[PDB]
Amino acid sequence: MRCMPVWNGQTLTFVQDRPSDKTWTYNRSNVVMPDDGAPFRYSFSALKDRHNAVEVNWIDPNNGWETATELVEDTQAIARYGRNVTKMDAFGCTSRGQAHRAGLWLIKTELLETQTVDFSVGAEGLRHVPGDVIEICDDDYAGISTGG
Amino acid sequence: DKWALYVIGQYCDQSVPDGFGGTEPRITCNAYLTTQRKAWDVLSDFCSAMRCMPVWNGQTLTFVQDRPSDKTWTYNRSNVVMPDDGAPFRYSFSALKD
Amino acid sequence: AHRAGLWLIKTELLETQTVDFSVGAEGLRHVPGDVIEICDDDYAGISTGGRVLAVNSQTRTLTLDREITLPSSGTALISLVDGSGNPVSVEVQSVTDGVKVKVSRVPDGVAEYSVWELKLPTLRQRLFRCVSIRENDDGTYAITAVQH
Amino acid sequence: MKTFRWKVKPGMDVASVPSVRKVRFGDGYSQRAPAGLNANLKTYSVTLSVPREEATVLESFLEEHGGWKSFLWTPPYEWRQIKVTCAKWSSRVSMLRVEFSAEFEQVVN
Amino acid sequence: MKTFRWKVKPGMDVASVPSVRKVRFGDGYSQRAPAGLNANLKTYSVTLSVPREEATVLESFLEEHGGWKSFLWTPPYEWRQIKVTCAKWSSRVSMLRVEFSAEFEQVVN
Amino acid sequence: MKTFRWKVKPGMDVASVPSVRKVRFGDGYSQRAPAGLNANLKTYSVTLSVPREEATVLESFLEEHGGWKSFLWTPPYEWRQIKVTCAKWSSRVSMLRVEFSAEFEQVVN
Amino acid sequence: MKTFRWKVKPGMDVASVPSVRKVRFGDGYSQRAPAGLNANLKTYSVTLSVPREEATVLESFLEEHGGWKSFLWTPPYEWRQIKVTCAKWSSRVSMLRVEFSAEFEQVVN
Amino acid sequence: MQDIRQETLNECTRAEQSASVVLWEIDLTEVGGERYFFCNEQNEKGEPVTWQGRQYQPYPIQGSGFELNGKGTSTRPTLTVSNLYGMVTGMAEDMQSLVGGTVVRRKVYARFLDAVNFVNGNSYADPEQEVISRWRIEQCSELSAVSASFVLSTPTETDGAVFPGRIMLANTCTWTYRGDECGYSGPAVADEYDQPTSDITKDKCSKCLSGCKFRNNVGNFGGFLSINKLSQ
Ligand code: SF4
Repeated sequence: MRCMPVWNGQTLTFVQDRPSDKTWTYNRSNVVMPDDGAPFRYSFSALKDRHNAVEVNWIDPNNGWETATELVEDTQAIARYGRNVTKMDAFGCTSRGQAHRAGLWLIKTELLETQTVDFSVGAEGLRHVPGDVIEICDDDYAGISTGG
Repeated sequence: DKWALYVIGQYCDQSVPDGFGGTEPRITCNAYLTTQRKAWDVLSDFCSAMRCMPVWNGQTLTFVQDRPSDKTWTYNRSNVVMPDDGAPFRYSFSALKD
Repeated sequence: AHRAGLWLIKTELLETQTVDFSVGAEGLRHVPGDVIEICDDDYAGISTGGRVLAVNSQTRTLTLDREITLPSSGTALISLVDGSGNPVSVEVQSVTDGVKVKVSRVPDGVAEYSVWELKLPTLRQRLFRCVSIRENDDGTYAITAVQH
Repeated sequence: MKTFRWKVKPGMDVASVPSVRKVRFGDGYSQRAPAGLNANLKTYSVTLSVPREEATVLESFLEEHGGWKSFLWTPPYEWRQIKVTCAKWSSRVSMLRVEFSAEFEQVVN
Repeated sequence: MKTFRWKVKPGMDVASVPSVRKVRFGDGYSQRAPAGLNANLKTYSVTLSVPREEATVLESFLEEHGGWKSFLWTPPYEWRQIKVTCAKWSSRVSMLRVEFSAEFEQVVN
Repeated sequence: MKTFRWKVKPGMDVASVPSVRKVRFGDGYSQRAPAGLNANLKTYSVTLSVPREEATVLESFLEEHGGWKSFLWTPPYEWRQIKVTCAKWSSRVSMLRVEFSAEFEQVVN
Repeated sequence: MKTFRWKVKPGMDVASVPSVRKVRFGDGYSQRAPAGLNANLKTYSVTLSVPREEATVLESFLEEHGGWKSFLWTPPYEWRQIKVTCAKWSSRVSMLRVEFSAEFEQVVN
Repeated sequence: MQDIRQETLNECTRAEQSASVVLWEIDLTEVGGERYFFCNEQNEKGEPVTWQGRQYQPYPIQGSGFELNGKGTSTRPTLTVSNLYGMVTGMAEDMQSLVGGTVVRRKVYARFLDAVNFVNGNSYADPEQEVISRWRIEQCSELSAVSASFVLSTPTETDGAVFPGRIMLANTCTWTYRGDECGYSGPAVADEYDQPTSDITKDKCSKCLSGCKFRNNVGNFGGFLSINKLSQ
């Protein structure tokens, strides 16, 4: 299923990987300051770790209930940045449509979601559980300052 | 360094005793490289099988052949840095089991 | 096979000791493979090498530091740095006092305060061959060499 | 503003402490270089004495720079315009006068 | 209360050290920027002298805030109402009067 | 220029601290050796006083050395010609007087 | 030479502070031992005043020994021949006489 | 012995020398970006440093852990550039589009620099006396609002450099489009979405059999159209 499991600290819940409303907001005025002025540290997924093709595993009833792999490629991405292959096992999946869908989801995730940020924040931390959607404003990334 | 390589080639084209009483060229290839290996590891196996070591000058790539070479630099007490403890040169020996 | 085999064996039996001897700003003069001679004063106790104080071209003579005592039999050598910054070596004939040594010919433009070393004819020369040079971003270079 | 117009009353202490890339070899011998392209820049310990009602104008001028934005200054040492920066400028109030103890660090630009 | 009313001694120190974005590697070219907005905030080393009676009132006022809870104050430097906070307030007790050496740091919040 | 031609105060320090290659584990026996050929290389903490006009001449002279570039010197301590280098030369300017505090460190080079 | 013949006119300072291995157990109790065979060696903070002409002879002697090869001495605190070493002998020149701040460390050999 | 000139060799061994100056050059022409010249200093006049008539801008740039090794390069060198004003973020939309970019680092004593950098002038100025090294970017390690550090590596090692070079694909061509091995020279046929197109600027090969067929060139396909969708 497309979600992540979030232990609230009290209860277990599931947040889907959707465009969600209620997005929190942060800027230089909101997050801590180190001795060096680095409010946000950005790191990027390695070029070589953005697979653009997968061999996805599932059990095929029609073939005889044994492991069959469906292969999912992103043509335009392979046509420009070489061609990386990875292997997945869709969990309960049993019909090739399900496998192909999971395969395509993994590819698009690796290809698009590239950059992470560590921006240790103040006392407001306790309102945030994993899967919360935030927005980041950086003055040295946007030209002039537009938040406070 | 095509010049270095040319010397090396001339060397490994030398005639040497075969071992069954004939003569033979010193080193020759006859590989069939049938996997993706890392470029440097492959280059090192070439330059190991023929006695040399690959030197990335920084600018170019050459081969320094493992031979008695002239042009020997000299280092003594007055030349290398002297740390706080009076040990200009530290030696360390390979293990007998190695 | 037999030749490549014998080569690996003889290297492992004769080359045993490596020396790490971080040097100064002459460290952009070297690249791996370079052959060096480590004239350690620990292995001598007489310190037969140092820097040149003055060079007299006509009536070729070198004014050194320390003392030089010529071997009773055989002719010793003196190893200098040439005008081209190269390791050339020449002979020694007679010594006035214990500093003013007389050479066969003075190499062209032998810079004063350049490295000089006396090698006796009957003595193991003790060669190494460089493997790595590291920069310490203090204008010093850490050198490793293996027995030659 | 681009220039400093107040005068140092009692004189100032200048500390040079240039950068040298230095390597100590064996028997006393060594190696030096000026390290940076322009090593010695020097810092000045500028001391000023101002009336209590006026000190506002000098405070406003020093703060508008705010560490950055180096200004031209003519020290009573060499009598040449040099661009310097102000980082701390400690101030000392009394019932009549205010004393400024500031550090002026010369920059090539 | 939310305001500081007790008069201060001539002994009053003011250090500035505004926040800057300083970037340099080694002894080379250096880039300096105004960091945030409220660049300079200034620390006031102030000293007070009061009789033995209302020393208790002064201590209770400082203790009420107790590091946090910035209060309104008008320093004898700029004569402008600012929010400041007290860090330590080290106190000396003598035979007839008491002394207070305090650190005042102004906060935008 | 390769020499120093200025008048010194009566009060300068000359630290010696010769280089010694010494081995000792814990606090047991210790062996000691002379280490370098040039064992003691001395360090002079020289104080100079100069009129405000000639301060420029002396300041410029020390600047074209800037740590490196050893110059000959004849200290009154022994009246010998030895090669030395300057490190800091922190200077104080008064109304009519300028004071230099320098650490000359003699070198073989 | 082998013997120090110059006289200390004002005295020196003698600190013993010997090397002792010691283990702190539980309820106050402990355990102590002299660590080495020869723990205390009694550092002497020697001060010499010498006329300027005679300063160079003492320099030649001290610098020739140079942080190794101990010399015999009879300190005016116990009046006995002990072998001692010096490492520092910082100097202090004046118009007429020169001061020596030296550290003397007694050695068992 | 390093590829250096006689004057640099004589300078290396002098008791007192001139400044060691390092002049960087980041080229991204091969990766879709621009060429940049940097140095960590400004000349005696506080202007960009001139070398062989080239003006290396003053900018905070430095590198750590450079080495020559004759049996590998374990622990890659690390080059850092100040991200103040955000010109490093402005270099490219995505920071990993900058991987494969070339770095030429030039170490040269200050005595050999151009006569235009000195108020007095230089009698030893020689544009020949410098040491050069070439490195590939492998990864924008990290980027903050103050600094951004790349990992470097010699073109011999890098990461994309593997022997026997050519991976065998099914239904994916590896020749460069209109290149020597592709050997197609006809007019514009289609884009990478296979959509028919008689526009020369928007004609690019999908490198798949469908695209190859559009170009009408299926003889010279750089793939092996039968071999096995899966691997192993
Ligand atoms: S698929 Fe065909 S047209 Fe496209 S690049 Fe390869 S050979 Fe050329």
